Amino acid sequence: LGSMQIFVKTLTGKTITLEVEPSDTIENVKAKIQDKEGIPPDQQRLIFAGKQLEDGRTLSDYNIQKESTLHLVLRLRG
Amino acid sequence: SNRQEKLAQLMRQFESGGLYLRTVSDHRDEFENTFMPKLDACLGHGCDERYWSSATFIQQGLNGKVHDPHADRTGLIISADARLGGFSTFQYFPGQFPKFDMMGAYQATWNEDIFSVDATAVSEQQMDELGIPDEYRSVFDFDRIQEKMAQPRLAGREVEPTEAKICYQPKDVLGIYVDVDSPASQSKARELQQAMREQGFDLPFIAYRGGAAQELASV
Repeated sequence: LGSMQIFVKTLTGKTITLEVEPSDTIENVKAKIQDKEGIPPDQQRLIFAGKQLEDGRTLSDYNIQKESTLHLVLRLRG
Repeated sequence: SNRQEKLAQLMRQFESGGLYLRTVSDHRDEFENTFMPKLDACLGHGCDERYWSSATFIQQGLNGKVHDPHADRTGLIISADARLGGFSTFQYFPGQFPKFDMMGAYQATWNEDIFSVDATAVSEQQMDELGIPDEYRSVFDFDRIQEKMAQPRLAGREVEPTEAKICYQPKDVLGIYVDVDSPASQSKARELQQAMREQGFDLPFIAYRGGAAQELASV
């Protein structure tokens, strides 16, 4: 509420599907990714429209709407 | 201009510096909700730059593909004189165009400092400092589209659909794109060309593919 579906592509061609809502923080979207891909949120970068989404911000703060495509890039930490 | 004057201007641009091709999945939506609002403004108080569109760069000898996933689109051949808002090799007004392809730049350089900047708001010097290669950078004038495509055009290698964001006026529509191998494309182009001639824009049918283009009588 308002639940939506987005897509997350890895750097090895894999496509992940998430059910999200625009109030979800980037912290929460990463926790969903941890559930399906086993990647701790401190080792995730989420890229959209040429910028890496920052923790604390939400989905609307980046104007991400239904069926947008994010890019997951792994990091060592931080 | 009449049909023959648009064709001659079309060919002249195609055989020299190139121009734009914009395929559409819904010609009726494109005609009713983009072209007509543009003409209403032009026949009224003046043409305005409210509607921006996605297009591909085409030029004689440039073996370029258009964006047509299901091989069933018609489209518009658009003059090179159209307002340009950004071009890349891979709900909009200018400013939203990325200056470089962030993900493409990263799989080339693997420089994790790329993620510290906004690709829609980065300086020329920082891109240089980041080492962003030229093939992943956007360009913002027509001559630099020509330069960026000069190497594939001369080699004759086939290249993937490119995208520019353009603001075309009714003046700038020079032809109707037809895919020769697709009955659906020909049916859509048939309706689009009729609707536009009835508005005063008699346009040639243009069969484009592989850096070559030829006018057609009907489709």
